[PDB]
Amino acid sequence: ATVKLTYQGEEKQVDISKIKRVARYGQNIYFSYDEGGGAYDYGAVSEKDAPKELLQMLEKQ
Amino acid sequence: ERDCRVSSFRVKENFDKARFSGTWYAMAKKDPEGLFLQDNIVAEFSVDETGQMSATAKGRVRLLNNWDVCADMVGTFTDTEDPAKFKMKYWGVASFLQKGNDDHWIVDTDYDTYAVQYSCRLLNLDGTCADSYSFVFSRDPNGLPPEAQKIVRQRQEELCLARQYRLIVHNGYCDG
Ligand SMILES: O=C(O)c1ccccc1NC(=O)N1CCC(c2ccccc2C(F)(F)F)CC1
Ligand SMILES: [Zn+2]
Ligand SMILES: [Zn+2]
Ligand SMILES: [Zn+2]
Repeated sequence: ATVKLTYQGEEKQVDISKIKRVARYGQNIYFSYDEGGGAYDYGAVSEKDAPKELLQMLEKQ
Repeated sequence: ERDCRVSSFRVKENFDKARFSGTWYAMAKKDPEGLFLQDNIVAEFSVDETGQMSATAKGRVRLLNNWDVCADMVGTFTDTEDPAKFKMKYWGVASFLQKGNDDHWIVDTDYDTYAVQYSCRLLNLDGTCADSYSFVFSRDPNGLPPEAQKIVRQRQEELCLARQYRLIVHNGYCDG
């Protein structure tokens, strides 16, 4: 259900369902729970390691 | 100014890592190709017991038109035969995953007011630079005194980057 992903530099159990911001930036995918876009409120994973459910959310745009 | 070969650029004479340490605010920048810090760019330079220089760089990153974040990077400088030319290995911390390795030249500084930095990432066959970036740093987050401004303009022309810089703000987005 949740996935081991790094968020604000810390290993967290991330529910991909609740991500509200996602973006490809370079070779990495950045994501956030936060609709307000707090300046450091985000996590990231390399494109190659990204869970498919995260990629699906990204590509649906 | 008319010889634009990176080999022919003067850099800071007898550059002094210790006098350069502390906080430098980027007041203007010349972008390289690709992705880059946007504004609110602050660099903190340090010298350890060994004499090895280090720096942190913080600034705003634009992930999407509607999504601005802040990113921190750390850099470690390997000395060259030239006291002002370094090779800088750098990487993002926390959840910023960008990293790389760039030349890092201190083109000029008075250590108390201003500095001009320069990095050529790709050289043309004829020795001119095909992809560079450059910062104008100030000890003051908001401006440079006119004396400094005159010198900076001269150095930009010497780098063959005259009129290619953009002013960039410091509005607290990443430090308050
Ligand atoms: O280089 C990339 O691939 C990149 C990609 C996305 C966003 C930003 C990026 N890179 C930069 O913004 N910069 C400017 C800061 C620079 C740095 C880092 C750490 C310590 C000091 C410095 C110094 F050179 F500015 F002093 C590293 C290159
Ligand atoms: Zn000089
Ligand atoms: Zn001031
Ligand atoms: Zn500030």
